[PDB]
Amino acid sequence: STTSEQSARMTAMDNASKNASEMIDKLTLTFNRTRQAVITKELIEIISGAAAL
Amino acid sequence: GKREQAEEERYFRARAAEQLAALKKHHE
Amino acid sequence: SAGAVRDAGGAFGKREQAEEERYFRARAAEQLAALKKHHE
Amino acid sequence: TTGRIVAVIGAVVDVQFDEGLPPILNALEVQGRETRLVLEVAQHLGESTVRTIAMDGTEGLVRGQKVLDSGAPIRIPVGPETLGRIMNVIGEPIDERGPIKTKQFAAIHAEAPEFVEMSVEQEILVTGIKVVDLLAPYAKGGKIGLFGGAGVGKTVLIMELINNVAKAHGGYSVFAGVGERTREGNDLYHEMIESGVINLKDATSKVALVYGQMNEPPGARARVALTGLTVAEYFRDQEGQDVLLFIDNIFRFTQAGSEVSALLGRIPSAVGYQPTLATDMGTMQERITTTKKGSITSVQAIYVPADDLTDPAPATTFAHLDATTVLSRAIAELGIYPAVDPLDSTSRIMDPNIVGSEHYDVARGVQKILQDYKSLQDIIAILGMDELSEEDKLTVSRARKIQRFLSQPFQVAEVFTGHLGKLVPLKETIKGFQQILAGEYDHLPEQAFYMVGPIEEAVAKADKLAEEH
Amino acid sequence: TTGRIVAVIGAVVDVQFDEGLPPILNALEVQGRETRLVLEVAQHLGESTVRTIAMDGTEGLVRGQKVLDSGAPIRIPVGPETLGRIMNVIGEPIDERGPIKTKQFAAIHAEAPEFVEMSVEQEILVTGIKVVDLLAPYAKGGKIGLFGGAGVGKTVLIMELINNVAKAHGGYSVFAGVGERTREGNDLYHEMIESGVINLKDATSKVALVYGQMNEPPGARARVALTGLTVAEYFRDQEGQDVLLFIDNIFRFTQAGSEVSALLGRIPSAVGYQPTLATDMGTMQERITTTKKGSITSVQAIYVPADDLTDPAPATTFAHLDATTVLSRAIAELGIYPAVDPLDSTSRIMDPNIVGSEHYDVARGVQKILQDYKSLQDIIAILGMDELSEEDKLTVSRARKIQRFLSQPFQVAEVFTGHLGKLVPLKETIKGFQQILAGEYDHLPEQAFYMVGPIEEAVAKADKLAEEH
Amino acid sequence: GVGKTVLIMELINNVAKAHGGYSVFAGVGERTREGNDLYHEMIESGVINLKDATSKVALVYGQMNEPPGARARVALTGLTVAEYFRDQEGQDVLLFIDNIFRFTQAGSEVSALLGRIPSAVGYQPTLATDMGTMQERITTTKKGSITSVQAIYVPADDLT
Amino acid sequence: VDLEETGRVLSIGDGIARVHGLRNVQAEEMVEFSSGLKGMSLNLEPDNVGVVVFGNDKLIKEGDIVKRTGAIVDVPVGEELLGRVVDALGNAIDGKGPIGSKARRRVGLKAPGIIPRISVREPMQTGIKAVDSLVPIGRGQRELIIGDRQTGKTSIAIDTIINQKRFNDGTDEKKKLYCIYVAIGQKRSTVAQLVKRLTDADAMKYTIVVSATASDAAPLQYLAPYSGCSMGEYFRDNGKHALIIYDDLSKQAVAYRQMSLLLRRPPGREAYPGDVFYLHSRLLERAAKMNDAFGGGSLTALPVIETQAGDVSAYIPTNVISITDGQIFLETELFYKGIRPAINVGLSVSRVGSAAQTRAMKQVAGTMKLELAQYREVAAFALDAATQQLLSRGVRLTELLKQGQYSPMAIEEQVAVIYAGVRGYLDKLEPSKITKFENAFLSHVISQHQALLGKIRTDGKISEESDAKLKEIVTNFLAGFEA
Amino acid sequence: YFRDNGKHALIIYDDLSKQAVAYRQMSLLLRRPPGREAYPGDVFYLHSRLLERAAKMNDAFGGGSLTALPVIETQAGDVSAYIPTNVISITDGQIFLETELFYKGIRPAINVGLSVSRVGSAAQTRAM
Amino acid sequence: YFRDNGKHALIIYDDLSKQAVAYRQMSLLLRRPPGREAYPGDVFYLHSRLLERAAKMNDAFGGGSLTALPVIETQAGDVSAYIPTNVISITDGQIFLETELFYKGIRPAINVGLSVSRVGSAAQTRAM
Ligand SMILES: Nc1ncnc2c1ncn2[C@@H]1O[C@H](COP(=O)(O)OP(=O)(O)OP(=O)(O)O)[C@@H](O)[C@H]1O
Ligand SMILES: Nc1ncnc2c1ncn2[C@@H]1O[C@H](COP(=O)(O)OP(=O)(O)O)[C@@H](O)[C@H]1O
Ligand SMILES: Nc1ncnc2c1ncn2[C@@H]1O[C@H](COP(=O)(O)OP(=O)(O)O)[C@@H](O)[C@H]1O
Ligand SMILES: [Mg+2]
Ligand SMILES: [Mg+2]
Ligand SMILES: [Mg+2]
Repeated sequence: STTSEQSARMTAMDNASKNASEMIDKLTLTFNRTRQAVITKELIEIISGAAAL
Repeated sequence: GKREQAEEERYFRARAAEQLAALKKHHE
Repeated sequence: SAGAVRDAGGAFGKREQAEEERYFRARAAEQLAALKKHHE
Repeated sequence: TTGRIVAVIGAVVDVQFDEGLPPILNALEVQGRETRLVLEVAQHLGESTVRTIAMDGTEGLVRGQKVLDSGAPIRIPVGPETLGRIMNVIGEPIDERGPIKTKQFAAIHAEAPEFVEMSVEQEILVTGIKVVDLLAPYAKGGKIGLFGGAGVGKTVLIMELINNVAKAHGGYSVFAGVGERTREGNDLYHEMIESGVINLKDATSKVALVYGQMNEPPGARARVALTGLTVAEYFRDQEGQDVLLFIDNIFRFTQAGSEVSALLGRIPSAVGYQPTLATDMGTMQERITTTKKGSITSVQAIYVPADDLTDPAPATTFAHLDATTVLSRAIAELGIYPAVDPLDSTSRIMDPNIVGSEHYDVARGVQKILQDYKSLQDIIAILGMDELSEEDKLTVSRARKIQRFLSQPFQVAEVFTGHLGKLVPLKETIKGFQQILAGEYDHLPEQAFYMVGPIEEAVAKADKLAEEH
Repeated sequence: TTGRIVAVIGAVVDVQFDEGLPPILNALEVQGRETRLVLEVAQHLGESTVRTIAMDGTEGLVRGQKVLDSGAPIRIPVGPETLGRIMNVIGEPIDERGPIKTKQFAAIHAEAPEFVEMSVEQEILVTGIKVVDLLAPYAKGGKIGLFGGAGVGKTVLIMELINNVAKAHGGYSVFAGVGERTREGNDLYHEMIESGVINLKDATSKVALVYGQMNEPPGARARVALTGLTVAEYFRDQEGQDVLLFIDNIFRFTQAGSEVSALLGRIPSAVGYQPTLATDMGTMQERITTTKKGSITSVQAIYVPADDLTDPAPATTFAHLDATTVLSRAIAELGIYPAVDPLDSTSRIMDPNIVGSEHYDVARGVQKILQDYKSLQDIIAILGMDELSEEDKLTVSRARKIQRFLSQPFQVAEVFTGHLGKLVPLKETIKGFQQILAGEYDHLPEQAFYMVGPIEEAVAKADKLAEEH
Repeated sequence: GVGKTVLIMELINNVAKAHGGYSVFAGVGERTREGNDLYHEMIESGVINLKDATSKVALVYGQMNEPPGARARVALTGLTVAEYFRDQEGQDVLLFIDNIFRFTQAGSEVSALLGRIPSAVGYQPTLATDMGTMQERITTTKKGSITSVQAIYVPADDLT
Repeated sequence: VDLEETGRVLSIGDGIARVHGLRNVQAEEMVEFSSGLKGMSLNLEPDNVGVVVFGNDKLIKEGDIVKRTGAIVDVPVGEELLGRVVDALGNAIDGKGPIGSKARRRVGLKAPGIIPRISVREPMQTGIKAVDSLVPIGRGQRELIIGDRQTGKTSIAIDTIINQKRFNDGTDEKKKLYCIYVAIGQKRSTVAQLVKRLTDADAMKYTIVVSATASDAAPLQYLAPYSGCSMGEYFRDNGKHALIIYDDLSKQAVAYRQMSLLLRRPPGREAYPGDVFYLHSRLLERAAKMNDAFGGGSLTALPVIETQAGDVSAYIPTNVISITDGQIFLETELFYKGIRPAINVGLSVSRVGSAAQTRAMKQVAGTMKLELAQYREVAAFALDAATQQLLSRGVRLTELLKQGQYSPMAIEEQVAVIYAGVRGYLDKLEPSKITKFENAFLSHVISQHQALLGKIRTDGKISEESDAKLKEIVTNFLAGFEA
Repeated sequence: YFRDNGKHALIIYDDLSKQAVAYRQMSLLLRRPPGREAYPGDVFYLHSRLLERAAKMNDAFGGGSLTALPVIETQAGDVSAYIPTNVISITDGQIFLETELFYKGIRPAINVGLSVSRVGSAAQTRAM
Repeated sequence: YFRDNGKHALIIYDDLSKQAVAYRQMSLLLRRPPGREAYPGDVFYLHSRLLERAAKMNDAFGGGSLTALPVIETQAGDVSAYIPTNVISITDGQIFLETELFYKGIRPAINVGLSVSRVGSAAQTRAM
């Protein structure tokens, strides 16, 4: 039973790290999409402001 | 996460097979 | 960064806060019993 | 009085007059053109000059070209003769069947019904769709809104509702093709001639078609929504009929407005939209409503830019709707059709007083277990199902069966899906989901619930799957 | 000299002078008004015309209305007559207690003290609060900052310091209601009469009052901090004595500027703020400091929009402060009051040479265990408390007890909590947390340390909790 | 710390030794220090020779210290030198641009100063055309070719 | 002929008239066009006057004559508006003739200063169990109702208005509260249902309705909350008390943005003007509690904000939260579950929980606040047998916080229903049966045990005798309920 | 020319992404309100009027047809971006292509789940 | 001055973050075109030309030197922000400081993993 749980916990935590790695990859893409959108939106406000002067 | 859906769908596919086994043996 | 899980405020953060609260509730009961023993 | 064109930049055109300057909203006939071009006055720039918006392409226009004033807005034909005929933004027939002969006309612009003219009677409308009737049921003489991203299933859903509701309903109907596929206009036109709701030889048509599709310029697409709206007003007011308005897609009205607001010389608002986004929609949407005399049940398809509901265009429409139907892509990509989000779609008639205490209690029960199932996704992702509690496994199991039971085969989807379409009654829907929540089908598999009508056919489908040995 | 108004748009007003043109930062008296309306010059547009900002509502103003140049900036009453009296941004009284007959006046705009006038005499100031005096103790004759989001306890924190420090302080004090609730201004004025810091029948008033709440326009709120600190300059310069300068809220100075930045003709900066942020803050901030002649000990409440410390307004203010007290919402939602972040609030005087080695070593020891406690929380989220080692379980136990011992009930906030207020001495705080880190309160529960004064009351509360259980 | 300059000099050396074509290095918007390091490393290696006329490299520099307009068109200056060896002498030329991102932001800086409404992520409206008119010149003609090794600095590790 | 008191339209587009002339016109002055439409002079420029149009601007052509009213924008006020439904300007729109107002208050008056005000003392009873207990609203206070679309925001305001029938029908003069519902943006059909609802509940006779719907122009939607505030200040100053509901300030800001942008004023954050904080701050500040010297009356405000996807950190939401005295965070998560009203207890606060609560309510509410607070810490689970029953209490109490629409309870009745849960008569009972339990329990107590409810109202607390009576009623009822 | 004269033609726009960037340049240089990703308001109209010209004419109008195969470039598989969703809302279905399947060796790398053809099911040989 | 007379110098800019804010304010009030985060177009060039002047001269040009230690204030440890990335890309290495390491006890709180010195590794005593 001791050797069974250590082999299972090894693979269980291995899956947890690999499942976490996939969520980080997809969130990193969503992060970079939202990163660019904020940079573009904030800049359009400044251009909108300058034109109205 | 895609592997969240992978693990969940795997679990419930196995349990779906168990439920179909009990369902067929009860049907007989 | 350190303590980034609870800063997010999700499933793991709230379940971690609840875990600590439970553990230290039990230990608070045991310690109050220790105060009963020392007083008596 | 004659007017001279002084500036032309895209859809916007500036016309100057010597005497008799036309007011705002009035249509202007541009002379010296092969096809009938129409300019609607928008602003008064000053110095006897007015800014206008063209209802067709502005190519070929020269500065100094004469422009006559009609003395009124865009007036169109309205009556029983508009049924079974295809109209454009400026009233003309675009089906090659001669002119639309009517004894009265009506302008596309008009004030919304006054406060005293509003109605109070809120009656339920049974669709047949399980996810709809249980969670966010529609109402008769209300305002239904079908939100959805690019290709989630709005044009299929609207056609299902037309196939079910508009067929079995003793009253007239209106379809407004606003800025969508012209191919879909051709498909709808022939499909309705085939069924019988439209008739070429006889005068027994139920539907009135109005089209200003995505091949049209922004001036047409911005005003064609009002053209089809005005047809429904006639049947409501002067006849007192129960009308069914079908606008696909209403977003294009606002999108077209954004394209012209730039050229009208306005300062842009958030996300590049027009500053008059709420008011232009307000004056339009308020006309689509049930008055004391007549009644209109509007089903409006709403596009969602980049799957973002926080976008100004869809965000503003929510207030103008009684019942909402939020179609999600994540739900559609899983195979669950129709992809109606059960924790996003809402309705105002969803109340124990109206739908009943048993309906409301079962409605919240579905949403409760779906919310609990969604709350444990982070835990299942990293740790797994084995790390969850024994009682939590039961809540996750039923939610997935509830998710799959919310799906339903469609009548119009038969052509490509293959499976026969289902039409589930109200009482059978509430009974079906209530048994799953109570735990009367926990022994059965999930795939038995996927794509079935009532709960009875789900149990029979499980026995079919039981015969893989 | 005469000057007629040529344009009025919102708070901004343009005045055209015929010959005598006024300098920038000059008070202009608008004639033909029921209430007084001061206009301050900001820019020179050219063609003998200037742009101004209104200190009150601009409704009623007409083009061609006469405006006279005072020949100087906004000058206000200064002296002992201002003590126990409320006044406007312009200088007039608004407590219905007649005119403030001062023998000498002072302009709200003035050049800040030079580099040569700066002092470097660092000395600790004991307030009474444990989390403050331990981790980020204030400097006697220094600049104190109280950062916090919406409803995290900024007003309760600053009002406690007025109640605690001003009584022990043998001198004068000043309070500035800059763009905050007038309800709070009502609550403060009455309770200071009850405590006796502002006497009515005789002239023995300690505290002075200036107000310009969020009911006022931007131009008013943008100049209240300047009006407030100008009073403190008189009590610093003329009278060779110490002085306290409480401000709430100083964020509204920078906010009010951005409300008129667009109308003044400026291209907007990042996050909607004006480009003149650091300079407009700089000319104001460095005036509030200790010269070699006097000594201002300011306490500035700083609003943090959406709990965003990276926001331009609060972020720029950090450079102007010696001691800071950063308030966190996450700490407030637990019940820890005052919700002071121990791993963020710091001070320049926190040094073993300045406040002794015993004070420094204990304070750092508290911040060490609390920082390591954050790292263990990430491990506990996956494993749990039970799977941890014997060493790590004790670290968490000591950390949770220290967190709760940092909390404290205030005398000003009795109705909120229910318990009576406390005031812990200096050496009690250093020795109190030292005993916890040493491991001399492992047997006691963490609940006994929540909301108490010194370490003695934590032991005394443990006796009550034992007998009740 | 990866033998970047060593790789560059070898490609310069081998293409000259095998295919018989000279090389061009275009320093665009990087450090002048690095230009000094590369210049002397090339002399110690042999690709540049001060004593005799057997040098295989033609250097063109316009670094951080120079203004946006100068940095914007350095790659064009170096490219034109490579165009000579291709068009006139009919060689297989080897061009180097370091860094190509500096050419981009220089173009973004020039467009901003001229008074143009910035595109997505603050870049210039003419991002594609400015890159297009430069890159399309680097090709294989019927007379010869120019193969370009361009150093790319991806900002914020974001390929999108 | 005349250009002093008269003007001509240079340009007109998007409801913004640029008028040549009008030299003697004041800032924020109302002006009449030749067609009959009115307008407001906001932008005074050297060569023109920027005038916003109140209503459709199709009739306003170029070169139209623009007269002067010679007075700042104002609206009719008094007690005659109680019962009638009006627009932003204060005209009748319910087809019941023209109402006769005595006075006319200004729309943009300054809020009362520091001296006239006094701390809040008397309570503002909403009649909602969750509100009056945990988030107690006092008279003169400003309490924010924030949340997403379709999360029971307007429903809270309606139940508050219907609850005042208990006080207004009685003889006690000070306890009366006149209501004022301001509608900004929302469509007419929705507003027509609200009036129909208030009419059926006999609520309209002491309520005023200011309707500025989507069909109306932006200036009317912009002005409507200020017009309603002035109508409420009539009561505030003259001894009486009033209640106002801005539903909603988010749709007001959108109109103000449109109005501002078309006047060529430069944009700010999310295209909004620079002074959008000033817009809502000066409006809300006017709601206050006047002292005995100036009158003793008050004005209670209830602003509404629509958050997008639960983003309270957005621009306009963060502004209003800092203004108001407290806020009530409504959430979709709780709303979908079944918890209606979906008031988040942990996040929502009143900041005046003492005088705003009655002494009777303070006993049961204070203990309920503690138990729910301890429960939410140890919530994410469903073991220790001691804290096993603690998790039950929280679920039992949370089911009592549920409340059906259009049924506001009295202060004495709310104490009775909490008494069962707080003392532990629902611990053994199943969570699903509590709605059925409270339904029968409340109807039973009101029917027969009237004197017990009366004694709590008389004494103003839970006396030892009254405590003993409830102890025997709930036990006998519980035994009858189960068996 | 083929469509109207009773003949059939195929057209391939490779790609409309690069066209939109070129039109964005024209719009930003003209100084007009930029929306999502700095694109103008009529960037949808740009592609919509182009694609609808591809059609199937009846026997009355010659019986010819024009078939369109437009191309779009996504960034890191962002299917729900601004310009891609516009062309998805115009066209009669789409063919998604995965970077994973392509790198793994599966070519053509067609995403079976997301790729759909609406009107193509009708115009297909019964043998298939 | 020291560099060009055979002497060594050390300059410390504390800090270049606030310099950009002042430069931004100055340009915007002159009505020069704005750019990303409201900074002017040449905000990179601001620090680049400043830092480039810091150098090490050979024997032929005096043999002096000017060492530059610029300072940047990050927001929440974000090294990938606009202004920081510009200055990071100019310098010959950086010394990153974390708030986490400071409170844990590590003072000076120098992140050894991220902090690097490319050029200075050679310029060091052999004893070290
Ligand atoms: N306590 C409740 N019990 C039953 N139903 C409720 C309750 N509260 C709200 N509802 C239902 O929720 C619906 C929406 O509530 P409400 O009218 O407050 O919307 P809102 O949040 O104000 O937003 P909007 O007015 O934009 O829809 C109502 O139609 C009502 O039937
Ligand atoms: N009820 C449904 N069942 C199965 N598939 C559906 C259903 N509704 C829509 N779809 C799928 O979605 C696709 C697009 O539908 P459509 O209504 O054209 O979306 P949209 O109108 O949002 O562009 C169809 O090709 C169809 O395969
Ligand atoms: N010392 C404290 N003890 C208990 N509660 C507090 C304390 N300080 C603030 N609060 C809570 O916060 C609210 C007051 O916060 P306030 O000082 O107004 O913050 P802000 O000034 O940032 O708006 C009260 O409702 C109270 O419950
Ligand atoms: Mg569609
Ligand atoms: Mg405060
Ligand atoms: Mg509402």
